[PDB]
Amino acid sequence: AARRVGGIGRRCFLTLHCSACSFFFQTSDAIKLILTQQHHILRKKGAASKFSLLPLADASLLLKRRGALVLRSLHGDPLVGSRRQRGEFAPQAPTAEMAKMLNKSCVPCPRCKREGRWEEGKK
Amino acid sequence: RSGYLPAQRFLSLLKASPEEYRSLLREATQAKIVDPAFLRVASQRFFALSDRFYPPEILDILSDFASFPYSDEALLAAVAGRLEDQLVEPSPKRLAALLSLSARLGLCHPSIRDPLTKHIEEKMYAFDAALLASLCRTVGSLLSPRLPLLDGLATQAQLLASDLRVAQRRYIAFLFRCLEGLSRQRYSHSALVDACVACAEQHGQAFPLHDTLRAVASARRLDLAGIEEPLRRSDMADKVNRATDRGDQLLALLRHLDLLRLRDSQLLQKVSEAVELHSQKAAFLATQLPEALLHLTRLAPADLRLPVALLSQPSLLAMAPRLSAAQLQQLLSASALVLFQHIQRREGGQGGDPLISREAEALAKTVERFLDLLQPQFLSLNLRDRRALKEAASLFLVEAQGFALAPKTVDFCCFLEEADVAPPLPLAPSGGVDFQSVGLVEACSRLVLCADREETTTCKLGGVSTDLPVSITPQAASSLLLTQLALIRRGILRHEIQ
Amino acid sequence: GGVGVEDVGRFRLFDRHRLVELLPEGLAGELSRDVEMIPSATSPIGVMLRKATLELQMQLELFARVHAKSSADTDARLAAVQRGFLLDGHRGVGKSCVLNYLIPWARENNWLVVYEPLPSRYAREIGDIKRSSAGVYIQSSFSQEFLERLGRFNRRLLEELPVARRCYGQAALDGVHRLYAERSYHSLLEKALEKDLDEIREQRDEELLLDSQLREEILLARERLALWHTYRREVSIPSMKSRLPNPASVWEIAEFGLQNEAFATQALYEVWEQLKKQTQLNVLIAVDEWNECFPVSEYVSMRYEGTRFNGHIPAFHLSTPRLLSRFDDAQQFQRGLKICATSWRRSNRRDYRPDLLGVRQEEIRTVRNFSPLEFANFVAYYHKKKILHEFPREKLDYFYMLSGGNGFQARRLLASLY
Amino acid sequence: MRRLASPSLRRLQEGQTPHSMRKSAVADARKKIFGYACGMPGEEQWVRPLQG
Amino acid sequence: ALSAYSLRSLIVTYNSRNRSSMNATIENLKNALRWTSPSWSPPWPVPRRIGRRQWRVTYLKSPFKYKYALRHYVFEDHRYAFAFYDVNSVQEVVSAALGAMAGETCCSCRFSWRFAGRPPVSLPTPPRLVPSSRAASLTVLRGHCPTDKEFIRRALEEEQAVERIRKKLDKKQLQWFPGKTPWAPK
Amino acid sequence: LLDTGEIVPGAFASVKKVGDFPLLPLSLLLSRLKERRQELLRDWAFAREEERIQRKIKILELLACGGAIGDAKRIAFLAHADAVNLLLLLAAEAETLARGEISKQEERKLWRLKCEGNEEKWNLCISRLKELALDHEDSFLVFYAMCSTNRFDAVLLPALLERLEASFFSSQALSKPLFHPIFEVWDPPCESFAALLNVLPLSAKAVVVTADRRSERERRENEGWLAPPEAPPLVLPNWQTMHPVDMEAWEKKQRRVVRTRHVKAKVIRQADGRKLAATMALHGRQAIHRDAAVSSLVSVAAMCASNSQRALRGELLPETLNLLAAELLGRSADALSPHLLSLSFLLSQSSVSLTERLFLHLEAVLRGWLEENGFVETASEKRRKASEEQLRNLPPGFNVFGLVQSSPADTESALWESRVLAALLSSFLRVDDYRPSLDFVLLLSDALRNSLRRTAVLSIHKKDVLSLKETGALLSSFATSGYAVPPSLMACLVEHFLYDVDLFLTSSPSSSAEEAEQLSQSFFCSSRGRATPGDCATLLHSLASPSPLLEKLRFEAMTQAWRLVAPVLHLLQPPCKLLILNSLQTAHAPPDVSSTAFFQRSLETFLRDNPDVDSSLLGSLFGTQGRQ
RNA sequence: AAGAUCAUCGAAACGGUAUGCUCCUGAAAAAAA
RNA sequence: AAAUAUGCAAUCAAUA
RNA sequence: AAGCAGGAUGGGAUACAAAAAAAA
Ligand SMILES: Nc1ncnc2c1ncn2[C@@H]1O[C@H](COP(=O)(O)OP(=O)(O)OP(=O)(O)O)[C@@H](O)[C@H]1O
Ligand SMILES: [Mg+2]
Ligand SMILES: [Zn+2]
Repeated sequence: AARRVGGIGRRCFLTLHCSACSFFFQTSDAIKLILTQQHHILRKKGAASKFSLLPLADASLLLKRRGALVLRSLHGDPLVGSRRQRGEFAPQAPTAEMAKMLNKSCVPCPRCKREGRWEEGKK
Repeated sequence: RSGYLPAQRFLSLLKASPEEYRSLLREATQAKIVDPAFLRVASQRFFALSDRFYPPEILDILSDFASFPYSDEALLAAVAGRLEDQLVEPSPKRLAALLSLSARLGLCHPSIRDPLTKHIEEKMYAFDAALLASLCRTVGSLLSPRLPLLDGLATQAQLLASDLRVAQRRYIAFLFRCLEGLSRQRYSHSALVDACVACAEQHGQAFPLHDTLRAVASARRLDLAGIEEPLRRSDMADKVNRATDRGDQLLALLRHLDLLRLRDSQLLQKVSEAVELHSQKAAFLATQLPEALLHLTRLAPADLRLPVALLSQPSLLAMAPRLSAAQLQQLLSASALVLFQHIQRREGGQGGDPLISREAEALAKTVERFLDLLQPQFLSLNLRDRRALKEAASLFLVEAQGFALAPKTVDFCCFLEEADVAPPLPLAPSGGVDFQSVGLVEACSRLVLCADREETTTCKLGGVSTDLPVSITPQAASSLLLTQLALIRRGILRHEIQ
Repeated sequence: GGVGVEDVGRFRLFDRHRLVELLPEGLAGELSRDVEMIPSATSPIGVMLRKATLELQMQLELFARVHAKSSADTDARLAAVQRGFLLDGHRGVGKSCVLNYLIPWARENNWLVVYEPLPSRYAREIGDIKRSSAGVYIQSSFSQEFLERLGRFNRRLLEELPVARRCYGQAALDGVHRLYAERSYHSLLEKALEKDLDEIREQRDEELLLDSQLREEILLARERLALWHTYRREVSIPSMKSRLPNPASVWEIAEFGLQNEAFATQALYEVWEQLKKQTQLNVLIAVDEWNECFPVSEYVSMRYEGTRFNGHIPAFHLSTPRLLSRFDDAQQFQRGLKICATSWRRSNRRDYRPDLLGVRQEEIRTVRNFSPLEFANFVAYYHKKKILHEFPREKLDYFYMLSGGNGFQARRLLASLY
Repeated sequence: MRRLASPSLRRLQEGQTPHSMRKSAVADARKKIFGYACGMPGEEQWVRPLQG
Repeated sequence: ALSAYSLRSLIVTYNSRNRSSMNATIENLKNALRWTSPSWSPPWPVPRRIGRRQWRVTYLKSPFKYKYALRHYVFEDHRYAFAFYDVNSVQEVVSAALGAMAGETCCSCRFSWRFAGRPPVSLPTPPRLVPSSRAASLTVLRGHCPTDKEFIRRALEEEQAVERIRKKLDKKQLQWFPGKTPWAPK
Repeated sequence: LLDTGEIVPGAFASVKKVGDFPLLPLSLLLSRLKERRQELLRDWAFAREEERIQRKIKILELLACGGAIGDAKRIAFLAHADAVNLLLLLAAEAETLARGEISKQEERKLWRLKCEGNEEKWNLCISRLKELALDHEDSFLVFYAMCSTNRFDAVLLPALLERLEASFFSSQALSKPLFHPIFEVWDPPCESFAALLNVLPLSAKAVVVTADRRSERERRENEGWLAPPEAPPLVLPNWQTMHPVDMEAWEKKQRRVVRTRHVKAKVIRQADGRKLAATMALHGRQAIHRDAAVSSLVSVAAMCASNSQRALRGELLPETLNLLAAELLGRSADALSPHLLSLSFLLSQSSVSLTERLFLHLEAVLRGWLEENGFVETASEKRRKASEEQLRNLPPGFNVFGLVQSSPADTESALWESRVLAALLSSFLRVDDYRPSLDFVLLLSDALRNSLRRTAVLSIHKKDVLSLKETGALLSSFATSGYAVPPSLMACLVEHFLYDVDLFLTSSPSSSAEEAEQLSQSFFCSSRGRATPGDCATLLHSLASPSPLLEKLRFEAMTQAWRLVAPVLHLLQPPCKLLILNSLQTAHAPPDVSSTAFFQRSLETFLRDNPDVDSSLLGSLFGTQGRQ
């Protein structure tokens, strides 16, 4: 409890969960899953700007700094902003935005391979 | 404490969450009294709350519903909606359970069947011995099962038998269970039949009574070259004597014969003699006789006088009030079967000696007594029991109003005819019927779908004539004729039977 | 004479040597710390009797009576508790002391007890690991140590117990079932079968209406099933029965596992299967810190990279914690019960949901803070053993209120101040 | 009359799951009642108040 | 139906910059209510005092250098709320509330218009019980709000619920950089 | 003792079994105190001990042989010791009272007057005790007196149980000697509070384990009335005490910090007997042994019944039920005949593995008992003796469908026999795992019908008419079992209902509907304790669900029920209103009631309040035939 | 909120100047080891 | 004990 | 086997296939 990462209230501003199962992860994992599941997203949608991000579908490429830095650029620091963003203006959870993006992309849940769901927080 | 639990449960069902709905459904399943209106409300609530359940919870709800046979459009729609979620990454156990539940609940529809059939066909290899036997039984029970599915089941059974080859007992049991399941839907297969024949030849003596009966039934259904004939040279007399010595074994043998639809003259005569000898004991009358008589009547013994004597035994009538309502319903169903057989024999459809006026009067008196005793116990019965009672009352009224009954008996039979039992969805082939333009009508105790050299033995009841096959079972024929009469009463006349 | 409902809150005294012999695996909870507090090196050690302990003793006695009646006859088993028990509550209530009191009683009454006070030792201590195709990580040294700890007391009972040949020869190297091991390799099979089916289709095409189409489909499906089964048979899983085909007793399997490091996990799992499918003695699987098996272990792997685990391996994926984390297997157990206790020394209870693990609310026993009488008995015992120095009788209620009756709080406060 | 097929069953042929239908209806209601602030590019300029 | 709406509550919050001005406004409101024409009592509202707010601006004491000499300019505000319930004399109440203001005092008015919906269905006289054949053979306090206490309770509960909803919505929708959504082109 | 001086492990291998002790009457205890007067006096820092001895001497003088404590006006001004002594004296007097021709009649009238005075004094003493806060000894004495007199108060008992639990679990439970002199003649002699509570009879243990602990609002809600929670208090500021604009000056002129931020602590319930109840449940479970008596097995069954709380946690309750069922199955029919009503009533609530066989054995025992006692002159005497035995063997502090735990002329005997038979039939029909055969059902129904016909009304004050409470209980049991009520017994019950409602109307002590609502509320008032809207709804449902298809009686009963429930229909639980409407919209119902304007308005309002309820289904629910 | 309580790993395992990749603001904080 | 699963500020009960 | 003004650390399981009287 001294340094437990939930606060006293067990806040999970970055956690996301699937309502179809008990699977849950965070925003960085969601971004990684989105980059890995481009083929499914592109197939559902259906040299070119559309496929420009395909190279990032490789696990080894992402593990390499060449891909890790791209991952960290895409997934910035939602909990870090300007210094004036304090008190009543502290950052809020972007879990809603991430869930909306995932649902619109129709990315599949790793544990149940569903299509929708992916509510905010942790179930 | 001074409140009506059924009403409280009804209002909770109207306003309950998924967990509360599951608890209410379990309470209803385990409760004594069953309310068809409550079941309809539960089905509607399940359809409303379908999206809020998981695959396992949906399976549990389906099993709870199947506990008391019941289904409807709401349940069918919910199952169709959640079938894809159920079948995402399915297990062989889940596939078998879904197939069995669909067969039991009558959810015969292209949407509910085609994906399940495809998944079972693809994962045919994953199934083990017990799951494969369950699938074989379910497919045999089903209507117009796919030839590729049947062949896959046969190949899997043959391969598992080869892999396997106490041990002899298990091998014989698995082989002949699969063989009977496949023979219920006769078709052309070679390897499994050859393996079964070889096993019978090798271990004919090791066959227990139940396995021998299963082998005989499968051979008769499939018109095989010969399997029973090796089993004949096995001294089955000792096995039959052991089975008939004890009443419990006698009831087990009767149940097995009824399940296998086996009608052998010698076995039926020996079973009838055993039942008559055991009827002297009070225990057999109170426990086994009510169901043993029904099983015998369903097996249709050649001599109809013996069941009449057993039903009209004075001590049986004396002990009738102590019997449970289920036993009274079973006795009434046996009486209805006897009456139908007598009617067919007298009309010429069947062959043999019809009951004489003496036996007719005795049967009428027994039926009147049983109905009078059951009338104050009608609610203490399941939906299946109520449907069987309704069919029996329909037959009795067709015989009498169209054998005489008291005015109270006639009134009770009319009430049974006019009563609601909530018949479940029917079983029909998926491909043949164009379900997109069909409706359901409650006829007698069954739901009938309405669209807007084989010797054809005929049966008649109340003014109907059908070109039914040679081997039509008594209860099935009686139920079909009663359903046709109910349709005529409703207003539907064009009836097609295949 | 025995123990009555009026004896709750009093201490049973054990000789130190007898207690050590009865519990060779070590005392559960922190009773060792109280023993260390005790100045004298020869005075007997006392353990208090609580309501939960008494009720569990009654449950075990009913189970023993029912199973003894069944064995003598060889319905009743339905009237005896199955599965087992879960001990839960606040830190320091005495959950581990309940087991400390029970397990010696069961062993004295001839119960085969598989007792683990520190399940976290197999997830936090240093030891080599190896991954299998199933997904379980093998801990050969830890499995050997666990077998040795089991044999410290259960050697003679294991020797007496016969071996079930039907059960023997089914566990894989990592301990998982042979069927699960087979399933683990189904992907490469599937690929090979696809290649073979393509080749056979090419052969058929070289050889070459609705009836013909359906006949071809049926024949191809049958050939696919035959090839599937042939490849499944071809798949192989090493078995210990090859080296040890006829083990006279389960202790022979245990000794073989101890002697061979490559088969320690398999031997332990076979012993577990025998304990499941045994009907000669009453079995009790006791775990003190059962909740410590689930949290992540000190082991780190690249196959658990992410914010959920940050590269740590979940402890219940390791061989011994995975074996010890199962609770529903007590149903599979015929003549055995499973008692598991929780611990919150490291992490708080928080939203603890044992139902997800598979424990029903009927199987949960709650142990709470000492009542005033139990606290007074505890302090009197401490004074008699001389742990405390000149504790006045006037501050008993004051210190009870200060400590809230919690055992840990009372112990630490009394040691610090007196 | 009691038609076996239901409107949900008829709709299921197209591929509209009940969960998807519920979510689509909820989203349509929310867009009708609240607005079209879907965070599209350039929406910050329009949502940002002026200060002239 | 506009003709059916009732003024459930009217809460006037006088905001003043001077205690004397606030007291003058309160006395004027009291006097206005004391002369209201129509058991019957004047529409006395329920007083509700609100705290005092302050603000500061800090400056140096010198025109050049000497940063350690500083001066503080402190401002004050006062707020006082009076609530009328089940207001029938809307014109009289509004006139009194607006004419009570004195000096620079301003007022913020909080109106609630309630519609009761479909009227409850009238139940006729219940059937009478008759013996059977067997039997045959054999406001007051001055200065207090005159409205119903339960009515006031319901109004207060509704007010608290709407206040909670407003706080939740405002806190969720608050931003330091308005118009920015995460991962959108910044 | 081993070589190390440690007790052998065989001395801890088993858990002891608990016994039972008789409930010594307070009259006997007082007589023993009087006999031992001199001995105790001779047997009996320094100032404290002298004060204690003097108080003991005074208490002995008061309780045993020595403006008095028996002053009605000054009863409300008594201390704890005086109040408890007065309660014990009143209990002893009540026990003693319970246990030419003109002169005899006058003596009987004087005895009745004395009993009424004793009851009034008991009520006053109970009120004074509720006002006061009692110590542990006082609480134990009050509880023992209440158990002995079978006089339980729904408000006083929980406090006594809390005090008993606190004293039991106190650190001084086994060390502090008892002070009251009455404990010096206790059998067995207990020198500690824990010892005394362990000695307590199994009946007292069952009482403490099954204390009701419910509020009047909850009781009304269960009975069928809508009882919303009381609104929390509100204080509205007034113009006469409005806060000044300048609160800084007000705060400065104050001596202390009068006002602060809102901080209010709320009392949280702390195990009000829920630990002592578990301890006594464990005592009861351990009390199950072959040497135990049925008079103790009944108490164990009461402990293991539904109860106010689940004293036994998890598998402890099913296992205790199974053990008790096995023990009962192991007894003969003679040992179970005295205890049939209580055992059946307690065990019909639970459903365990052995419940079916146990209830079959009890059915056989009851079949024998009916014939033995002549329930199928001398026969009347046998029935009277059987009813007296059953009601006397009913354990103290317990209720069976309204049957009190005391003794029950021909009409009164027939009425009590009918009550007992109805309770037995309900208990046997409620069971879930056991379904009585039609033969047994008809036997019991015919016996009850014969008793009712023997009753006065079929062949007078309110005590001579079967209660609508029992009628509704029996009808609900019949409806849930699945057997239609026999026409003869149904007609007898309908006649009883009509007679009692008519008697109430005759003896009853702008307002178009206020008078009707007042009449209905008086009829259903807790004071009478004979009617309930739920009972009326069950009666209407039973009438609407007769044997599948006399009529005059059915219509009259339905009209009377509708008249009784209509004025307060809006003040009932939605389930009750739904049941009423469904029963009254059946085919076997008076068309006039379903056509009255009031009924239509009530139905429309109920439909509006419950949109999910289809109007068509009304009249064809819960197993009824619609009027279509 | 931290410094907490509790409970682990533990001594330059301190220190964080320095260093191209990344993030925030803004029209603009660029290049670069 | 079938109650809870327990860290604290700088505003608000005249309203959380 | 630390007579410590250090540093770092504070992750519970879930939608799953492991112990292999009714045509019921
Ligand atoms: N029955 C008992 N006899 C003696 N001491 C006891 C008993 N119960 C508790 N204690 C004391 O209280 C503490 C018991 O610690 P224990 O490990 O048993 O607690 P726990 O409930 O298992 O907690 P944790 O969550 O830390 O695992 C020790 O201080 C022990 O001295
Ligand atoms: Mg512990
Ligand atoms: Zn998912």
